[PDB]
Amino acid sequence: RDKGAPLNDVAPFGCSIALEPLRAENCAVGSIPISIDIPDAAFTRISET
Amino acid sequence: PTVSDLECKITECTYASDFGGIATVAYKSSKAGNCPIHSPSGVAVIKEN
Repeated sequence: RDKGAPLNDVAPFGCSIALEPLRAENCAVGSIPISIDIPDAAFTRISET
Repeated sequence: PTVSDLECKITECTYASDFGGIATVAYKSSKAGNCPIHSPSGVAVIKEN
């Protein structure tokens, strides 16, 4: 009854805290480091022409 | 053959490799022909001739 601000409900990223291993679902939290393998097919043929 | 306006652009390379170098030579010919590709080096060879 001391629910006046559970972290789920004040999650400042809009995280839907879900239970069992515990997880914070669908946040707006952080910025995500991504190392991305770009496909060579999405550049030009062999030359900027 | 007639060769004019020759440029070498290296697109990608594997450092000091067997034939891991990939480069493109863009050009202009006044009369199309077959020209020998070459490097007079002995520490570098062009795969094709």
